[PDB]
Order: sequence, then C-alpha cells, then structure tokens
Amino acid sequence: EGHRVINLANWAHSIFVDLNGKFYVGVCAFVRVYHEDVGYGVSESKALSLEKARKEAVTDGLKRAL
Amino acid sequence: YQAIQKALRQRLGYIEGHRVINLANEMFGYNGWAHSITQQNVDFVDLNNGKFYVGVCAFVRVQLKDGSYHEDVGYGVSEGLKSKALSLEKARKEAVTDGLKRALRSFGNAL
Amino acid sequence: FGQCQYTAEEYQAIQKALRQRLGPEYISSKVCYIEGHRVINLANEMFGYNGWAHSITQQNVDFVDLNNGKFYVGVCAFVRVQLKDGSYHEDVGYGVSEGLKSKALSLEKARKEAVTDGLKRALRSFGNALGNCIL
Amino acid sequence: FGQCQYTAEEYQAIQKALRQRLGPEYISSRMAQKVCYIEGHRVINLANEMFGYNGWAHSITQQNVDFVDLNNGKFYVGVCAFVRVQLKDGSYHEDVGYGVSEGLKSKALSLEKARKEAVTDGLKRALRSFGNALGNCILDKDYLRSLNVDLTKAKRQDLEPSVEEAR
Amino acid sequence: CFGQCQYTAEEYQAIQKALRQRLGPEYISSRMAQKVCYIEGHRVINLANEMFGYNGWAHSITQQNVDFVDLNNGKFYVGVCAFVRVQLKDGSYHEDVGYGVSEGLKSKALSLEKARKEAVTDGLKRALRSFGNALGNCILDKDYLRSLNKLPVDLTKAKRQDLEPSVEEAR
Amino acid sequence: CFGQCQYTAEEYQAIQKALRQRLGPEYISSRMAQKVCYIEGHRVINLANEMFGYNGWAHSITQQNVDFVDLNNGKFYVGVCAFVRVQLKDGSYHEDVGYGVSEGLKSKALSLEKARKEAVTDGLKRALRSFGNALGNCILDKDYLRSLNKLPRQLPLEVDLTKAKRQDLEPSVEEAR
Amino acid sequence: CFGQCQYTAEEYQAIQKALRQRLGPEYISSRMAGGGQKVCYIEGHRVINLANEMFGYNGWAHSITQQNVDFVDLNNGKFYVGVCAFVRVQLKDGSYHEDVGYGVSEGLKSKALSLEKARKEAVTDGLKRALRSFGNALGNCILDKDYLRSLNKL
Amino acid sequence: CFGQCQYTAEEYQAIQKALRQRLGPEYISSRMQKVCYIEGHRVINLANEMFGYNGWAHSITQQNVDFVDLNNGKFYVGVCAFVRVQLKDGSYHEDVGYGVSEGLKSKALSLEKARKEAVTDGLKRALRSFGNALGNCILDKDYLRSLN
Amino acid sequence: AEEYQAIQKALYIEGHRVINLANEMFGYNGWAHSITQQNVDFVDLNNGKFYVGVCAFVRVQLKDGSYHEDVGYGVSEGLKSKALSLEKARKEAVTDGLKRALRSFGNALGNCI
DNA sequence: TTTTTTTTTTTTTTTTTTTTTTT
Ligand SMILES: [Mg+2]
Ligand SMILES: [Mg+2]
Ligand SMILES: [Mg+2]
Ligand SMILES: [Mg+2]
Ligand SMILES: [Mg+2]
Repeated sequence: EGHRVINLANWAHSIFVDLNGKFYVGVCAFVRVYHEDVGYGVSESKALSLEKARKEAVTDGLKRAL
Repeated sequence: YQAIQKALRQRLGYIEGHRVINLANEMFGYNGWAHSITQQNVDFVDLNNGKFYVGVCAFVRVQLKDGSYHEDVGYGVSEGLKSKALSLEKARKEAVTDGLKRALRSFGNAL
Repeated sequence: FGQCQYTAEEYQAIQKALRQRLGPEYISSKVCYIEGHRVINLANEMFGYNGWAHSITQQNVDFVDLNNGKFYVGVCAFVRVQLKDGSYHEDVGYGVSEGLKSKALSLEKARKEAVTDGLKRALRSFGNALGNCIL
Repeated sequence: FGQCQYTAEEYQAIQKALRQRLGPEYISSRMAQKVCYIEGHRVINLANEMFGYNGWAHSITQQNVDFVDLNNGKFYVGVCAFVRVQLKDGSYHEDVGYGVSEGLKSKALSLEKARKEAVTDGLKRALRSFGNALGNCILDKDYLRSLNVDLTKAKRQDLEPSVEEAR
Repeated sequence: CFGQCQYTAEEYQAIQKALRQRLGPEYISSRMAQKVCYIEGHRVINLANEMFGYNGWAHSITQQNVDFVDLNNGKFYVGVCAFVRVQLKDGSYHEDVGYGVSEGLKSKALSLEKARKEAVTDGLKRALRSFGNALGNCILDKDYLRSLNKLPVDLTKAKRQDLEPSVEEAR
Repeated sequence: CFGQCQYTAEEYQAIQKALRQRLGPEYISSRMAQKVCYIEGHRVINLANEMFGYNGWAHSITQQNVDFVDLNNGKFYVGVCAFVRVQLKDGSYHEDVGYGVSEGLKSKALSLEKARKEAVTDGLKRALRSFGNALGNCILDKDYLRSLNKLPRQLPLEVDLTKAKRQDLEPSVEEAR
Repeated sequence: CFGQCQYTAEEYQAIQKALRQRLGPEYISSRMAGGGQKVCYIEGHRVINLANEMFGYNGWAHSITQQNVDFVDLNNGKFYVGVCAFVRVQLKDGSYHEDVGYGVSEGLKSKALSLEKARKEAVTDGLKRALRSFGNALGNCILDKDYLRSLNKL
Repeated sequence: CFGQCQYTAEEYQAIQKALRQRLGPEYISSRMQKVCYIEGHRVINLANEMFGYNGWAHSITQQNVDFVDLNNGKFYVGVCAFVRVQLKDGSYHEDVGYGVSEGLKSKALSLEKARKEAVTDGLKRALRSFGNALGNCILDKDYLRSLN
Repeated sequence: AEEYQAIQKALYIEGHRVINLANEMFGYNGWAHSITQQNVDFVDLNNGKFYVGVCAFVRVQLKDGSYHEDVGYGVSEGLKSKALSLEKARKEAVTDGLKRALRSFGNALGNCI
C-alpha cells in the first residue's frame, strides 16, 4: 500500500487491451520523487483491469525508487 | 505548519463525493487544492432491446499548491437506460467523481 | 490575476463564508437544484466581480441522430474556473436536445446547456455555499 | 492592460453598480410565446459606461463551421464561436455563441450572416457573467413577471477640439 | 512606447465624452438590400485617426481563410473570412470577424483579390465599432435610424507639392 | 532605437495636421477598369519619406501564399497574396493584404515574378493608406473625386535634370559624419 | 552599437536632402525585353556603391530571411528553375525595409548551374528592391514616366 | 568586446577612403567566353588588410544539399550555403554561396568538394558588399575593358 | 596595443603543427573552439566494406570575441566494420574543420597557394 | 432545468538583367 511510502517519503506519481469476457490492459504509470523511476503494470470489466494495472506498477515503481 | 502531517492519519466513521470534497476543503482550504481532467474516453456504447449500455474512463489530476500531485483513474457505467444522452452524461460525470475520489486518497489516511 | 496572494482577513472571511449552507430561498425543484444565474450571482457576491474567471478547455459533439424528422444531440464541455490566487477546478458538463425539427437550433441548445452545466458543477467544488450541499 | 490594478474606490463603485438590475428601457421582446432579451449594441454601450472605452477587451478564441447543407437550393448553416472578454486587472470570462442561417440561396451570404451572428451572440453571453447590470437579470422569472432621440449634439464635423487640446 | 504608455486623466475623459456622441446625417449612406444604412470604411478610418490620433491605434490581421471557391457556368463564387484585431496605445483591443464575397466574375484571381480585400475592410469596420457610438455603434439602433429619417468639397488648398516645411522644422 | 523613441509635442502636432491634407490633381493617375483613379506606388513611398523621414517608418512582409498556378492553352494563370506590415518609430503599425495577378504569359518563372512583386507593392500601398488622407486615403471618397473631375486638365510637364546626381561621392554627408 | 545608435540633426538633414535627388543619365542601363519595347534599370554594384557612399561602409546591413525554390522542372533535357527570396535591409538606428526578389534560369542543361544562377540572381534582385524604398537616390526615381521621358530626349 | 566597439573618426575615414579603390591587374584572374574573378585567399588577405585580424568575423547559417544524383556511375551534387560577415561595430552582410561537383564517381569526394566550395563562394559574395576593394569592382564592364 | 601590431605582422600542412602555431601566435589561453553541427551523408555496409561520410562545422573564437566558422569533412572506406569507422570519419571531419577555421585568420596559419 | 434576434457595400496597374574555380 501507499502508507509505507507516504510515511517514509514525507513523493508524487503521474500516469493496450485484449477484450471476450477476459481483460488485460497496459499501465502508462510513472512516479516522481530526487529523480523519477518508471515501471509497468498488469491487469486481470475494464474498470477492474485499469485500476489493478495502476496498483501494481506503482508498487513496482516505488520499489525501484527504494 | 506541521499540523497536517499528523492530521492526515486519523480516520473516522465507501464515502460520498460531497463528503470527501468537504473534508478536502477543510484540511487544505478552498485555495489549497486543485483538480483537473486530463483525458476522457468513451470505451464503448452498445444498444440492446432499445436500451443502451455505456462505459467511460477518465483521468483526474489533483495538485496541492505545494506542488505534490497524484493522477488517478476512474470509471463510469450506465446500464439499461433509454436515450443515449442521459447514458453518456451519467457515465462521464460518475467517471470524473470516481477519479477524484481515488486521487485524493493517496495523501494519507484522513481523506 | 494569477499571483495576487490573499490577505489573512479576506482568507478567513472566505473560508468561513463558504461553509454556510444554502437557505430555502435559492433552491428550486423531485430533484433540488440551483439556477445558473443564481450561482453566478453568488460567485460575484462571494469572490467579487474580479475574483474568479471561467473558460472552456475543450468541447466535443457526441452524436447527431435524425429519427423521423427529429434531431437528438449530446455535447460534452470541459469548463475550468480560476481564482485570482491561482487555484482552479475543472469539471465536465453535458447538454441534450431532443425533438427539434432543426439541426442548428439543436446544436445551439446543446452547446449552451453543456457550458452552463459545466460552470455550475465546477463552482461546487469550492464550498458548500455555492451548491455542494445539494445532494 | 492586463496588469492594471483597480483602486479601492473604483473597485467598490463597480461592485455596487454591477449588482443592480435593468429598467424596462433596456429590454425588448420577440415572439418564439414571448422571450425577453437585451440587444448586443446596448450591452456594448453598458460595458463601455461601466468599464470605459479602455477598460475591457474581447477576443475570438476559435470558430468552427458545424455544417453546410443544401436542400432545394436553400442553404442551412450552423457556426459556433468561442469569445473571451477580459478586464484591465486580468479577470476574464469565456462563453459560447452560435449562429444560424436558414433559407438563403447564396452560400457566401449564409456563411457571413452565421459567423457574424455567432460572434455577437458569444460576446453577449460572455458579458452576462459579470453582473445583473450587463444582462444577467433577464433570465430570472420573478423579475420578468414583475416587469410585465435628439440630434442637436450629433457629430457634424470631423475635427474634435476637446480631444486634440487634451492630447 | 506603444502598448506600455498610459493615458492621462484629461485625455481619457475627453475621449470618453467624444466617443459617447452619435454621428450626423452626413456620415450615413443608404443602399438597397427595404433600405439599409451604413458608414463607409474610409470615414471610419478618418474618425479613428482624429479620435485617437494617427499614432494612437494599430490594427492587424490575425487569421484569414478561404471558405470555398466554386465554378458554375464559367463564373467563380468565392467567400473569405478574416479576423481583424484593433489595438490601442494603452493595450486595449477588440477582435471581430469580417467577411468578403465575390460572385459572377469570369476570372479566378480577381475574385480572390476582391474577396480578400473586402474581408479585411469589413473586419476593421466591425472591430472599431465596439469602442463607442462615435465609431459607428449607433447605426444598429432602430430609434436612431427612424430619428434620422425625420430630418430635412472645394478644397483648393490641396497638397500640390511633396515637401512639408513645418514637419521638417519640427522634426 | 526604432520602436522605442517617442514623438515630441510639436512633431506630433505637425504630422497630425499634415496627414489631414488631401492630395492635389497632380498625384492622381487614371486607368480603365469605367475610369478609375489611383496613386502610384513610388509616389506613395516618396510621400511617406517626406512625412516621417527616411528613418521614420519601416515595412516588412509577414507571409506570402500562392493561391493557384494553373495552365490553359500553354498560358499560365497565377495568383499571390501578401501580408504587409508598416510600422513607425514610436511603435504604431498597420497591416493589410495585397494581391498580385499574372495572366497570359507562356513562361512560368515570369508569371511568379510579376505576381509576387505586384502583391507586395499593393500591400504596402494599402497599409500606408490607413494613416491619413495624405497617404492616399482620400481617393476612396466620391465627393473628392467628383471635385477633381471638375478641375482643369493639367498638361504633362518635363522635369529638369540639371540638378541630377552624377557622382557617387556625397561631400555634405561625408562632412556631416 | 549597430541598431541602437541615433542620427544627429546634421546627419539626418544631410541624408534626407541627398536621398531626394534623381540619378543622372550615366546610372541608367537599358535592355530590349518588351517584344518591341525598351526598359531602363540600374545595375546592382552601382546601387551597392551608392548605398556605401550615402550611409557609409558601416551604416547599413542586410540579411536573407527565407528562400525557396518554386519549381525545378525538366523539358527536352533542359532545366527551368524559379527561386524567390525575401531580403531585409537595416540602418544603423533600426529602420528597415523588406521586399521580394526572384531569380530565373531557363535553358541550361546542368541542374547545379541553373540553381546557382537562380538563387544568386534572386538575392541580388531582392537587395536592389529593398534599398529602393529609402529614396530616389537609391533607384526609386526609375519608375517615373516623366523622369525617363526627360532622359530619353536629352 | 567584439560587436560593441565603435570606430574613431580617423579610423572610419581611413577605411572609407580605402574601400573605394579599384583593383589592379595583379588581383584579377581569368579563364575560358572569357571570365574574370578574384581568388578566395586574395579576398581573405584583402579583408585582413582593411579590418585587421581581429576586425571581422564570418559564420555559416544555412547549408542545404540541393541534390545528390547518380548517373552512369557518376555523381552530380549541389550544395547551397548562406554565409554572414560582421564587423566589430556590428554591421553585417549575408549572401548565398553555391558548390557544384560533377563527374567524380566517388560520392564522398563530390560531397566534400561541393560543401567546401559553397562556403568560400558565399564568403566571397558577402565581403563584396563592403566596397570596391573587396571585388565589387569586378562587375564593372567598363573597368574590365580598361584593364583588358 | 603593441601586441596587436606584433600579432598582425606575425600573421598540405601537418595537423598538430597548426595547433602549435595557434598556441604560439595567440597563446594557450588566447583561443578556443567548439563543434556546432554534425551530419552523416550516405549509406554504410556495402559489399562488406563501409562508406561513411561525415561533415562538421567548427567555430574558433579568440579572447576578444573574433571567431570563424568553417566546414570539415570525413571519409572512411575499406574498413569492414561499423565500429570505429564512423568514429574515424567524425575525428577526421572535426580536424579538417578546425584546420580550415584557423586558416581565415592569416597566412601564418594556412592560406594554401 | 437551460434559453431561446442579427445583419448591414467594396475594389481600384506593376514589372523591368545576372552569373561564372577550389580543395
Ligand atoms: Mg492588385
Ligand atoms: Mg528579374
Ligand atoms: Mg560556383
Ligand atoms: Mg439564436
Ligand atoms: Mg457584407
């Protein structure tokens, strides 16, 4: 979760498909703050896929910053 | 000064849009936070049995005047409603509200 | 307009004055809303005639369908509202026209409605005084 | 222009003057039922009186032609426009206007009429957002329900002694 | 300098009073269209010159666009649009649209020339109108027009030579 | 420098009262287009130089576009347009549009020659016209034109070349520096 | 420095008086380019020399703002080219003029020679036309019909 | 510093006198109808004579390759250059230089020749506008008749 | 002042000799150079061997402010590898440009023929 | 639940030959 980073840091973070009945989408997720480190995310309804994409990439992105 | 760093961790009691706006207006002030729309995309519009089904994405960016910001995503749906305009309206507005809700949560527990 | 820092007295007056909820005189009906001209007047009396600014970031036409001689339109507008200090809120608004035998009139009605709605919904983010206490 | 700060007294005078309504000598009605409106040139005059000939500016951000359609030799045109009005201190309001031509047999005349009408309508709607004094009171139902030239000084010579002596 | 030099109280007041005034029957021309009344563009140029001075105002073309060129029965039908901006010595400005038109000519270049000139002239006329009634804004008032309808050049000192002794002396 | 130097009171007043003048019948040319009247470009340049001085104005070209280059029976038809901007020492300016037309020539380089030069000439003429009656703004008036047509027809004259320049050196200018 | 140095009253008066002159009969060349008509003109180097005397070797400057080839065409093995240029002339104080010059090249069977000629001619023509707006001493007097009719009957 | 140093009256007058002089036969070359010109190093040394080693500068603004054509295994290349010369006072001149390479089967050699020739042609045509001592006289048809 | 007259009176060819000449004529801290534009002309890896063409613009500027810009050029042929070939063309082009830039100052630093 | 009258004629001929060796 973002709680660990928000506690330690204090950081800001910026930001395809498959499509029948199963979904998977790209990420376009970046992170800033010090310099930036970018990552990418995966998914698993389009809303659920996009949201999950954004979760994981941030998680991976924060790790690299660390 | 230094008060917000401790006033963000507290939680009290899903959250309605107006309530998160009202709490936003308090910690930072009416002139302490701003939000913007970065993108909207009508992913699909479908017609079945005279009823329309819509799904829309939205990119919402929230910045504190200090500089820090968090862009997040939101989605909106409108199922089983005749007429397209109402469907698109509901989906777009719900998308923006949801993106705003999820954007603000990244600054701490309080929001 | 863009770097005019607020003074403490006016800052506190604004912060206290925004939270006041709207009395029954303003609200009209079912759904309870606020007319656009009332919102403009409240903004003028709240920040000053030179304390806020609004613009149109972009506007899109979603469709124009003709069915039995009648036109159906939908228009999306992104309306941005700015204060003299540098704060802003952008929000979306929609406009609809149905049953009109003229395409140009339909487009006009839709575009203007979308702009007005975006303006209404963009000001609400500032405080309860302007309409946040309506739902 | 763009960086001129209002004085306190001018601020207060304009704030009080904008807050008031318009008498029955500024409103006209047309059949549509009936609709009450304020003509564009009167709004320009009111803006000049309120802010001065050098107190406000207006610009066309972008226009676009929505459609040109021909039916039985008649052209139907719809034109949009974005108009931005600004004040000396920096404040501004942008609004949309729309123009229409219906039954003209000449395409060029139709485009001309539509574009000019769109610009005028957009300016009228952009000036409204500054107060009741500039037309914001005519769409209020209560006010509408409640409501319901000598040429001796006309300029006859080019030369203007007063301005030139003051120059 | 232009765009950064302010007015003074006296000049500013005089210009307000002058701009508030209307125009007389000798500034007005009529044409069939059942008549229509208007002000010629060169008259407006003169009025602007003597209202703000020869160096008090500046205009520019910010955009011009051809809408269509069409041939029918060997004749060209053209339509052009122009955005004209008028600016004042303090920084104020008014931008309006002009539109030109040409129809019935058998030459394509002549049609484009006429239309593109008419566009800028009309746009300048309409941009100067929003500074006051003196600069043409009063022509749109029906009461003024019906008031005018109820009403009842031998310059031998023309410039003959090329030099300006007084201008050279002052320079 | 240019664009940052202001007029003095006497200078401004003199130029203001001079620009109000209307040109006499010896600046006016005629051509058939019904007869039409005009002022030739080099005369306009001379008038501008007298009014503001050789260092008092400046003109440029902001854009030029060719509308069309067609071919018909081996003969080219060309059309060009220019945006000509004229400026003064204080900072003022005026812009206008000039159009150049060429038709009938078998060569294509010559057609663009003529069109592209005529366009800039016309643009400069019209950009200077909006400074006063003295720089050509009076020709548009019907009253002023019907006055001239009632004046006597002045016969053509011949200039005297006894004062013409015949040596590159300019002793007065050299002494001035 | 160049571009921000002011003329003195005497220099302004002198240059103003000088530029009003009309050039004598030795500066006018001639051609046969009217299909039965003659045309007068002034040579380039002569105009540069006149400018150098009037303003001095450090009183003026010029540049090229843009140049573009309208067309390079081939017909019967021969190249036809047309090039246009915009030339800006400036004075020591800031005044400037800009006009258009056009170069032509019809007949040559080499592509490089045609382009060379067209470009160089266009730039020189532009420099000539820009300097023409400063006065009669720099070629503005040629367009006069009366002035030429006087020379042709000397 | 350069670009902001003014000329004294004596220096300006001396240079003004010099640049009006025409060029003798020891500077004019010829070729086969007949043509005359001045070599690049000649004009460079003349410029160093008038303005001095630290009294002038030049630079390249635009170089564009008009074409690189290959026919019969033989390249034809053309390069156009714009060169700019300025003095210490601030004055400047700019003109177009050209380079032509033909017949060389080696691509790199043709390109090198054209690119290097264009700069020098433009530099010669830029210095010409300062006066007669830097080649401006060569265009004088009467002058050539006198010298020839 | 006297230094100006001295230098003016003082004012193929092997490479480093010209850099030594510039060092003596103007001094170790009297001149500088920089690379402005680089370009590559034609294709590479033809018939095993490579043909590389690189042209460079070099600007030499003195302490007072005088400067000169000239064009170099570089050619690589025979070497059957992209590696260190285009680099060789780059180095050759830069050196040729520097030599041609130092030439325009005077005879002591070039002026062939 | 927003929102619904505007537009008013202009354009006036110009263009006038150059270029040509270097790394
Ligand atoms: Mg013309
Ligand atoms: Mg020519
Ligand atoms: Mg050559
Ligand atoms: Mg309408
Ligand atoms: Mg019209």
